Amino acid sequence: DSVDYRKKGYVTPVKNQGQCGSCWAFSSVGALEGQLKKKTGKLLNLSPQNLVDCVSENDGCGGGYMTNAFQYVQKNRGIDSEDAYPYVGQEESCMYNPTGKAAKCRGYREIPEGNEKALKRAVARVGPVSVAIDASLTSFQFYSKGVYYDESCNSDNLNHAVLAVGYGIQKGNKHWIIKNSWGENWGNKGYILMARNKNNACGIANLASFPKM
Ligand SMILES: CC[C@H](NC(=O)c1ccc(OCc2ccccn2)c(C(F)(F)F)c1Cl)C(=O)C(N)=O
Repeated sequence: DSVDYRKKGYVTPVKNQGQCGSCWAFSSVGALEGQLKKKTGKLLNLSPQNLVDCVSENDGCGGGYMTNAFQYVQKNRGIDSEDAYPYVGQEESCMYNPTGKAAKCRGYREIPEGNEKALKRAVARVGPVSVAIDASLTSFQFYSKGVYYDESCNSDNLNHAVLAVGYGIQKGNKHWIIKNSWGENWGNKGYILMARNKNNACGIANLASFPKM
């Protein structure tokens, strides 16, 4: 009925992505970080710069997809830690060094499109899932408290990557616990509670995936 992975050690502190369109990269390492806690008990910050700089299927600071980062981490035979490959908030030449590898992955799985009960099962059974939402409405961006629900939110306008780190219910309203990449000043300490079982509100279950480890 309720899980919150922040209290379980599956979630690293809230990051600020800056003036680079790298939410996909942050969502991607968050999912990876969760599977490393589950698989090995330890986790550390993995490297979003590594992904922006080296995932050429993507547009670097100009945008990208999580599954693509997951494919890269597999074909590359790893991703560096943050400590090895720090975040500069802009693209440069790929400078992946194998000596700083901190995660590998065996592929990924995608949540069946639109299926919120499948996303709850994934979140319960796997852990933090990378998700895509419509994050363009002004009401999203100025969120501070409660459970977000805006019927103008468009499931056919997926534009931003976040990371589902739990689910539950606040004063009667069913929600997802969502982790953003806009600083611990955004939202409620960097997090947003989004509407759950309110018809795939904002597209939350439309392009969701996790890495295999
Ligand atoms: C550039 C800003 C950036 N968004 C993306 O990198 C991005 C762009 C398009 C997009 O999806 C476009 C799409 C999805 C499905 C069908 C057709 N088109 C997706 C996502 F969420 F769906 F995975 C993301 Cl992350 C992000 O929000 C930020 N850094 O702040």
